[PDB]
Amino acid sequence: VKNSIIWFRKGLRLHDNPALLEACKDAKHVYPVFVLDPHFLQQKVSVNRYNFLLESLEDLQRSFQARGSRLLVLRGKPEEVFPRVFREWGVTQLCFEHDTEPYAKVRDAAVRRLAAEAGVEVVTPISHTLYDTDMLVARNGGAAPLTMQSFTKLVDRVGDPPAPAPDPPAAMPPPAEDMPSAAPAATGVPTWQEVGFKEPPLTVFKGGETEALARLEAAFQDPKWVAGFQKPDTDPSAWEKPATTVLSPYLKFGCLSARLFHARLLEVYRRHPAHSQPPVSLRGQLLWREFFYTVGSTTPNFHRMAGNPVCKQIDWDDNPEFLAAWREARTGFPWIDAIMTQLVTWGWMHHLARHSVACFLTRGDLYVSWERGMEVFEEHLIDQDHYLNAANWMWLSASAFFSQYFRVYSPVVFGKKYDPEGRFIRKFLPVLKDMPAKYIYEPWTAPLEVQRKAGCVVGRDYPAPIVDHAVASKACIARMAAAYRRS
Ligand SMILES: Cc1cc2nc3c(=O)[nH]c(=O)nc-3n(C[C@H](O)[C@H](O)[C@H](O)COP(=O)(O)OP(=O)(O)OC[C@H]3O[C@@H](n4cnc5c(N)ncnc54)[C@H](O)[C@@H]3O)c2cc1C
Ligand SMILES: [Cl-]
Repeated sequence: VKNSIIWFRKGLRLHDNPALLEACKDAKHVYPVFVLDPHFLQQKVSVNRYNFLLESLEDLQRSFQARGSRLLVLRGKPEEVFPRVFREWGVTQLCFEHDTEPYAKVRDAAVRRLAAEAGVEVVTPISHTLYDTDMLVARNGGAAPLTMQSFTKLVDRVGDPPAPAPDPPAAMPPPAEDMPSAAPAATGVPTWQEVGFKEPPLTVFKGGETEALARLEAAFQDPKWVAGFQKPDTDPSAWEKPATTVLSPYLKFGCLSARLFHARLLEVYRRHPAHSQPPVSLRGQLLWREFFYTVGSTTPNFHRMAGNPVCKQIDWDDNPEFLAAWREARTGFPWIDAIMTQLVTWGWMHHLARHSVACFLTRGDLYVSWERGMEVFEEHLIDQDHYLNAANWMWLSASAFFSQYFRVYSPVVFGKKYDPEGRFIRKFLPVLKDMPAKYIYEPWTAPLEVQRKAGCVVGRDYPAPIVDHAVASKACIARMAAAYRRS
């Protein structure tokens, strides 16, 4: 008989899951499996992103139960768990979504050889990206495009991405009964308290395929907003109703299919002939993701500076004090500190909010390496994506793709143009709640009388700015210009 495993790593969803469909075809028993490392914290990861993952597993668990099945959360390392459950469960086929991350290639290669010795067939469809990324490289003559313009012409020549896969059947082949490694007490979905975290999560975005689909339909409620979407024109200070889709954590974990997203976009574009075009359109935002996945997966050492062929070698400063003040949201610039507080509380900021804090840390003010700021983002972002976090940090640091280092965002003026009252600031920096609007971006410039009346004395309740922006930005521009000419 056929007994199959569907191995979840990314692609935490039932819609558009070709790996799940194949595992279910002609199957007598299907084992939906997620492999959890119970020592991961004992090694980095915030409770916000890890709880997002656990909520995504709880959602998968309810979905299989409605279909007569059960999600199995195995504890241990994949290289030590799969050889046991291959023989115990009589597995003949193993299915999982293709992954191009560096650790995934080493892990998945080790699993294929273990499956070959057990006589297990391995099926690995591509569904986390719009296209076969290796196909795009081969169609471009054997090298990935390094600009969004040439990448967009490539995908236009390739055509539409594959259509989303049909939904799985209403009833699934359940796991076999009384298998020891499938014992419910050892395969349940753990809570965040049980895995090691001591403080609760504060994010407002719930994990799961159900929440992903609900947020998707909410974005498509107004087809005019979808068709006219222009990413650079969106509001970074909007927090009650975020100006973008906030689908990034669901696309990172695969709770939402990129192909489903793309297919819904085309349906709206076909009825709206004046819809925006790449790179600013909503479809263009999925192409930025596809672009960075394509380049990073074919570039060695893509997440680092050294050994990276596309990353410029700049001698960033090693200033632990500047990094600590930026990390702890005590730069003294309320716009910067409010975004860094949103990072640690919500785990998600608007794209242009990330521009402000990334520029301030790197090429704009503090001249700290983008690798250090990345490590802070990787800890707290619920949408932390290896290739996307890498590429945009190199972009914002003028180390790759972006080279206009004379464009330096002001930590004072940038947010005032969208939000002159400082509503975003007052929400995440409630110490400045009573500061009049005239000084909320520059609290150090307020007379001492108003500081006392607002209960926020600079230097006692809120810190003074760690740098003068005019002085620091001038120095960084002059050092970036020297770096670009000594190449
Ligand atoms: C320093 C820095 C680090 C970043 N790190 C990440 C990260 O780890 N994970 C991440 O998903 N995005 C990252 N981005 C991109 C961007 O900030 C988010 O993708 C976006 O703001 C998420 O909001 P949204 O889902 O509403 O995006 P939308 O505007 O609705 O775009 C829809 C989708 O397109 C993709 N996308 C949008 N902008 C980009 C972009 N610039 N590059 C690549 N893909 C994009 C995402 O998958 C997103 O979900 C980073 C940007 C900066 C400046
Ligand atoms: Cl500006």
